[PDB]
Amino acid sequence: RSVFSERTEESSAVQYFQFYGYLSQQQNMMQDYVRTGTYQRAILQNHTDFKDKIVLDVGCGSGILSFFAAQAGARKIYAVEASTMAQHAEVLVKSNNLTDRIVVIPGKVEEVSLPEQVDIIISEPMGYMLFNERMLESYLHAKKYLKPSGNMFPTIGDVHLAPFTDEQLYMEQFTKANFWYQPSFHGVDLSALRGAAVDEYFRQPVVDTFDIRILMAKSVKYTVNFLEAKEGDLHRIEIPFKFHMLHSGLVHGLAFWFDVAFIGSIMTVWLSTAPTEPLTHWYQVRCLFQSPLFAKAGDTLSGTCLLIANKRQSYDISIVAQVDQTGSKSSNLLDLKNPFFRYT
Amino acid sequence: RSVFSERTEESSAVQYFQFYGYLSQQQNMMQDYVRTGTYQRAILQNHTDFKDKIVLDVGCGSGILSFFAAQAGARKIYAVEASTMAQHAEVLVKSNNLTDRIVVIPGKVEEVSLPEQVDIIISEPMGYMLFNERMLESYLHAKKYLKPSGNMFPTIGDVHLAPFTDEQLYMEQFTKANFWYQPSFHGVDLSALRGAAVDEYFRQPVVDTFDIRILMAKSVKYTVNFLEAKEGDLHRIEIPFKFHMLHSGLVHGLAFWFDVAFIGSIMTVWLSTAPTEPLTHWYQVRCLFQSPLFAKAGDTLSGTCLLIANKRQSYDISIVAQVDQTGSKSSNLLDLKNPFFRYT
Ligand SMILES: Nc1ncnc2c1ncn2[C@@H]1O[C@H](C[C@@H](N)CC[C@H](N)C(=O)O)[C@@H](O)[C@H]1O
Ligand SMILES: Nc1ncnc2c1ncn2[C@@H]1O[C@H](C[C@@H](N)CC[C@H](N)C(=O)O)[C@@H](O)[C@H]1O
Repeated sequence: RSVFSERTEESSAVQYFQFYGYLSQQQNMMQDYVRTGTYQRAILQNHTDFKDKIVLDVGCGSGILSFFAAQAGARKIYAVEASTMAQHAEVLVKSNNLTDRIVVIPGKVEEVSLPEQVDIIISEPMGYMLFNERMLESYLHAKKYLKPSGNMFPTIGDVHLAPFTDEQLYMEQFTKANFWYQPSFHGVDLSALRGAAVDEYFRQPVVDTFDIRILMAKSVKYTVNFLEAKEGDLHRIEIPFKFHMLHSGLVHGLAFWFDVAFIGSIMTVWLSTAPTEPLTHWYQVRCLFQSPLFAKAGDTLSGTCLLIANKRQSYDISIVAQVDQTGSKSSNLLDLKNPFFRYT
Repeated sequence: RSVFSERTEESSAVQYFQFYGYLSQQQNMMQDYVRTGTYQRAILQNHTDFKDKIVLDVGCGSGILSFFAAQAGARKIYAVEASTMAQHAEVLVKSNNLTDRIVVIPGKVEEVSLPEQVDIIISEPMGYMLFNERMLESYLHAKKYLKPSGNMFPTIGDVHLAPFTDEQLYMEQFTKANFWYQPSFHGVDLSALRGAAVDEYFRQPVVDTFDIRILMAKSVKYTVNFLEAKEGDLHRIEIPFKFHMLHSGLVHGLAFWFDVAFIGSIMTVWLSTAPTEPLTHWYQVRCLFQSPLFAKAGDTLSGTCLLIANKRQSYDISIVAQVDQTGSKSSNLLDLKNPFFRYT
């Protein structure tokens, strides 16, 4: 028993760490230039937060962030990695002649032993919609190793949500589902499953990007301060919203993105996944409503987005929304574990 | 516990049956017109093999093949399905007014109880390169329920292999692996992992289609007779080959496809996934050599393809090949579980 094993189905964990054991998957993240370059910038431009310091890298993967901490002058970097990627990180530490400074520790951060407390924790634990993968909890957990007044890079995370209109995306779900609305598919009446098919498609958050013109109101922001938050704070995430509609139209759902800030002694550096910013491997995420809501400019769209952590390293998403002026309401349940990857 | 649980890692099984629980995935198979239409043809044109007979459908999914057995006049059809798709099949059986003839039985065919021995077993248990998923073993296992001189649909399966030349494919995989040849990726020397990266990328069989002109020799055929084979026969599959090269050039690997035959009392019907035939959702599969072999027209390319079943419902593929005239040899290990889907 650890904190990780207690919150995670073994079958989910096996698949998860298998995925990250692939060099190709580490490469995918590494080649996201906005991601990798911003981390390097955050670390190097805040060199005083690393110079002669003790560092923990939570989920080091290839080791890339630990190498940046080394470039910034860290004395010692504990690089923790639970997948078989830990073996490859070790190879790189030796080939880059950094054995005196980067120590790879294979295992889950919730299960390993560190020899000493650290000045600063670095990690890239963000998933889709920020919270997917539940690795933010591992990052917060790692604070048991943090010296008092130690730092976290990133320091804070902001989730943004905004209502969108996208009639073509909405309609696409019914078109797919209507495969089932055939009374004689090779002589078989499939129609009884059409509703189940619709339900299945609407349960998948949509991962892709979009034009900012689809957004119908200024975003609402939910902030997690990684210096102050406890792991338990991420088990149930309640995001109330009150959108003041800037455009009239049919609201088909809520769009999500996230930013993180590295609040260093020299400067604050932001990594944004917003649709106004260059694209990242996180794209953006949209959660559809099964019934859209009509709203006019100046109306208020109010409700709650409730994210409930599950044992498959993800979240059950519940979105309830109403147009206050008409009482028209929509209620939606989504499975963040299994998004629809729409981008092309 | 059961023959299934003994040969299968739980984490693999969970993911596998989750996949097939999706209506979208059942739809993907159902909409393969060559697949679904050829099954219907095989069954209906051999109506005497079904008329007033008892049938087992191994892995019924939506129920579609059981409906075809019903159309052909079967008295009773036991439709076994281990995913939650079984519940959707039940719905269709009721909505098609076939409750008197199709009996859905939720569970693994190696764990359920059938009330009764059967005249004929129908299944679509073919994966990529025929053997992926190890469902052919469940199909063979189901023969414990088959009456003496009962039939199997499909009855036999042929795997074809042929050498191919495709420099562009080769270079694409090598280009991706060569990400890890860089001496200064954001200042970090990745080159110590280049060999491991080549191994990983070359370990992935390539799923897509191709022009038949890339083939350098007539195919070699390996046949599995489903009437006679035992599940244990699929644990280690040894396919010797001796290709008489028709064209001179660089051999970049072996291409694989498969056919199955439904040997009925009225006629034999073939389902082919060959690159000479209309495309199916199985496409074709190519196993690259890390280093290509030069051969001249008239040379012999000889060796063995060895498929060793693993607990992740797939196979470790070993391909050893040599050009007899020069002694040039290539030895390759591939992981059929995790193919590169290139057609997308
Ligand atoms: N609980 C955990 N303990 C240790 N490592 C973990 C844990 N959870 C996730 N990881 C690893 O964290 C890494 C997360 C990656 N997104 C980041 C890799 C790398 N730090 C990079 O920035 O490129 C993966 O390699 C996971 O295997
Ligand atoms: N051991 C097993 N016991 C019961 N069902 C299985 C087993 N292995 C695989 N399956 C199911 O077999 C089905 C395989 C599909 N290729 C076929 C579905 C359907 N018969 C069709 O032809 O459309 C999936 O629905 C799996 O969930």
